[PDB]
Amino acid sequence: RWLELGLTDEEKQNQLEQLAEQYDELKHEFEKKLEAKRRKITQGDDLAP
Amino acid sequence: EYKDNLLGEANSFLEVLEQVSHLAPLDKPVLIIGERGTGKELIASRLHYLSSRWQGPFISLNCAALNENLLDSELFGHEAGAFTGAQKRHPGRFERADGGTLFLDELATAPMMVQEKLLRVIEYGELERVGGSQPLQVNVRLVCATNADLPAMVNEGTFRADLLDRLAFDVVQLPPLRERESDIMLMAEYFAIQMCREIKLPLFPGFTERARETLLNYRWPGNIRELKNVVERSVYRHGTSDYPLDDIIIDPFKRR
Amino acid sequence: MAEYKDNLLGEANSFLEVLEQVSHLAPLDKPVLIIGERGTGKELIASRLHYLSSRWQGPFISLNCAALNENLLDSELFGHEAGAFTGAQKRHPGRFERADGGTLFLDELATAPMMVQEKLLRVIEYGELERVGGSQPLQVNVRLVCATNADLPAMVNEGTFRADLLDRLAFDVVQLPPLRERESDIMLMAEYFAIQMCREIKLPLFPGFTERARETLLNYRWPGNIRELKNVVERSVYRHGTSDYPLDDIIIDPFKRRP
Amino acid sequence: MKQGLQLRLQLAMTPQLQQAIRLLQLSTLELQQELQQALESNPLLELPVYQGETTQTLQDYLMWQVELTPFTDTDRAIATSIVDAVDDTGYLTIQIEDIVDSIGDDEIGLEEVEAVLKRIQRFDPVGVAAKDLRDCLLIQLSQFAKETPWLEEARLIISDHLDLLANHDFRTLMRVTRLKEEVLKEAVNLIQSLDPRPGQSIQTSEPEYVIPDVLVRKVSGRWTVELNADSIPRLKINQQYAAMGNSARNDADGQFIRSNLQEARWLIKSLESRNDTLLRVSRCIVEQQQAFFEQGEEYMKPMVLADIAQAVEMHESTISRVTTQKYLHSPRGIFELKYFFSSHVNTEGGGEASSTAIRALVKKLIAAENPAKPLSDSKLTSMLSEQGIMVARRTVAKYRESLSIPPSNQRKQLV
Ligand SMILES: Nc1ncnc2c1ncn2[C@@H]1O[C@H](COP(=O)(O)OP(=O)(O)O)[C@@H](O)[C@H]1O
Ligand SMILES: Nc1ncnc2c1ncn2[C@@H]1O[C@H](COP(=O)(O)OP(=O)(O)O)[C@@H](O)[C@H]1O
Ligand SMILES: [Mg+2]
Ligand SMILES: [Mg+2]
Ligand SMILES: [Mg+2]
Repeated sequence: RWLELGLTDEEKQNQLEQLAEQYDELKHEFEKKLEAKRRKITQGDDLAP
Repeated sequence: EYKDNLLGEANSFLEVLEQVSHLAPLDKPVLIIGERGTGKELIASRLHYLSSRWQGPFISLNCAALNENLLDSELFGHEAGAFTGAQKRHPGRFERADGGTLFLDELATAPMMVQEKLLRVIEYGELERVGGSQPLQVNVRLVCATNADLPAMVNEGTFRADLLDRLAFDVVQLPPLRERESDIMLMAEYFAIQMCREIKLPLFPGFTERARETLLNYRWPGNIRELKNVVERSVYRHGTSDYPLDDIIIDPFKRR
Repeated sequence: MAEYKDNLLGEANSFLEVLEQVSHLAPLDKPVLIIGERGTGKELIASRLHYLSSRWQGPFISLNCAALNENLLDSELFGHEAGAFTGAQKRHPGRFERADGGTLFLDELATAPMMVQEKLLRVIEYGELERVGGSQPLQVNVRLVCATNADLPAMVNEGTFRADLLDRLAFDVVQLPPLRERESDIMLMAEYFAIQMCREIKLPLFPGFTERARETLLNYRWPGNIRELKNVVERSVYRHGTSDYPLDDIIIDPFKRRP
Repeated sequence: MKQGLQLRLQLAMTPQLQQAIRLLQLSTLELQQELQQALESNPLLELPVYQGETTQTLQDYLMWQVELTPFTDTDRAIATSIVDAVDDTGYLTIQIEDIVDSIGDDEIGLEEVEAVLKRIQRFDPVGVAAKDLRDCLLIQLSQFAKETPWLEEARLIISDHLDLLANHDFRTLMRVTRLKEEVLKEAVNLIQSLDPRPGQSIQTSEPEYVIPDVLVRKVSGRWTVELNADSIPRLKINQQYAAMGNSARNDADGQFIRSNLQEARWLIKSLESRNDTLLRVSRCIVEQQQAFFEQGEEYMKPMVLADIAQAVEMHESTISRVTTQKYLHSPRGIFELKYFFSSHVNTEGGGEASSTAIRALVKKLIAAENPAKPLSDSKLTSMLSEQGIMVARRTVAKYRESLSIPPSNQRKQLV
């Protein structure tokens, strides 16, 4: 968003920082669930000896 | 790189260093006419990190403290179970030599026999003290260093002609302690900073120019870390480098 | 029976004739004792004889006397077959025993054990040797090889060598043309060493040297006969380190204070 | 000072623990065999049919056809004798001459034997009783119609040109057989699908045979290794005889029974301690396996008897006897203890260790080189240079023979 162009630059700056934060937060959380699932994909089964 | 540490602003320190650099690819003996508490070891390092085989072994074993006549025979080798009470030669020095050079400190005391045994090494270098084992050579170079007076040894005959000669291929006079005076101010501050940092002393006291003058007055022939030693003394004299530096300690024997 | 001349260089003095007499000796296997400057033609002479030793002659058993510590120098001397001397195990055969037929590469080290001296006297006794606990004598064989660097007759008058040290020693003597004496292949072996030196330096071209250097070379004593000069030569090579760049001086006495 | 050896620092040995180590180095199958043959005298040392279905086994399947085939008594005897010495692959074990000798009839001749074999040569399947298989593939192709192309080229090659294909010498094969370029390979391929060891085809079924002795299940990293409980031997002290000894009027005889029982108790406890020492050693080995087996044999450090015995107080002979003929089933599966150790090397991986599955997968990649030809030892050396670990062509030939790979100029094949 123009990297907080400064429309209010005060809470809009603050809100924008918070929002980008949450955005990356979601990106990471999504990738994390993705990685756990993908691990489960090739997680592998226990056959008899 | 020896951290480039021990800076000698005496451009002769540099000149020595340049000789060293020329010597660096070079693989032949060298004497370093060192000084009492000077630090030929550190410079020999600075060389070794730059050695033509800088990747090569770099061991520091001097026979100055050769309290055992047999510590020698060891250093020359041992048969596996030679004499007995033992398994094999503890050959570490002989190890460093192959794929390495030779470095020693204060070669004065050597049993003359020990010395010329070293002679039978340098020209050819058999597997030695090996209790009859067949010979073997260590791809060994060399470097020499001392504060002794070589003419004094020559009068003493301390180095044999074969010895003094084939032993020696270069001569590295450490500048006298006071020789490298601008270097003294240099590496002096070098230590000053190094200390103020590593001590984590919250502030650096700096230096009193009067203390600097008094320090320069120290002939301080010993300065190897004897510089650093008197430095630690002075640091304690300050005790804490928070205040600006004036408390300089040289002679610590003094009570009160 | 081959050349193996190796870096036997600079014999333009009668050291050539010295070599000739050496050759005259070379067939005979009897005791060898020589004389001359340490680190200077000397052990090169040793190589010379080692060539004089038939290639098929055997192990050039090198004898370096400045070693041997004190005692079980005795072990490898007489031998050590028993227990409690050399890790026991097999009869440890001494370097003396190591040579069977080999070179008695006796080095004139002037160490204290005339004790040793008498031992070697028995080493040179009847062609025989007997170990530590060495339950039997064993009639041994080896080529015999000594040399010198100092006044053996004086030390005899000085009593310093066992009289028999020399008495058994030296079927004849073999000295060296001193650096103050030999003085002939000066430029010659000078250039030979220089060639080797530049080649190792991989110096692009032979610097050349001014005649002032050779004038000094005549002027120089060269107390160490062969190497001290040779070291000097390589030292000139280094202190210059330039290709085709004609020399005008040499490096020998770094003890000379710098200017 | 004056060094050497000097006096300082006996009794009677017995083979007790020595026989015990003889047992341990011996495999637990026969080790339990002795354990039974031991505990027998030590008195204090402790439907019928189901499915019941028969099968053919091929040779009797051949006999089934022979029964329906018209045959005489001598013909039946020769055919049955031919059937008797028959291999799994379906090739004839004995030559025609050995069969003639076995018939033991002067009327029986090599020609009659050959006629009987040929009438039975291709009944079921084609290429039965191959008799130094070569004409067997010939009869198999003859069974195929001539309408298949390149049958002539394949036939001429199989006639007397087996050697040219033996070395994969395609150039010499073309120079000899005058076989067509890029077309003789077609005859070669038609020959390649010729049901070799066709009798081996019938044989397909087996049961399971590997004994899990220890079990490491990779329990939450650093596997929880555990031995097999039932496989671990154990005796029961004769508590009846323990109570049948003291009260024995011969309190001497009964108390001596008690003493022998106590000694055997010592023996059994020592065996259990041997098991437990092997077990703690297995704990160290499993600590190793949590990386090695988990990284597989490719990333496995070569270990030595010295190395392991150092981690324990067990003697090097103690361990060296302890693991001999030992195998454990792991997450990977049943793996032999003798397999655990490996020789180290001068590779520039910064260290010394063993090739193993690295050598195996190296053979894999050398094969994975263009199927035109096998990769030479220089290919292995370059592969190791890529691996950054030093390997040599003599070393490469060594590791390849360890992986038992085909030779560089022997495995070249038409792509
Ligand atoms: N250039 C230098 N840089 C750092 N330390 C030095 C230097 N020269 C000497 N020293 C110090 O002197 C102490 C002893 O040094 P030195 O006298 O060189 O060893 P030696 O006693 O073998 O000559 C060493 O621990 C080293 O820290
Ligand atoms: N032709 C030569 N040119 C240059 N140097 C030589 C020559 N011959 C011998 N030297 C040098 O003389 C040194 C001592 O040799 P030598 O006197 O044989 O030793 P030793 O004391 O064992 O007899 C050697 O290190 C060698 O470098
Ligand atoms: Mg020192
Ligand atoms: Mg010598
Ligand atoms: Mg006598």
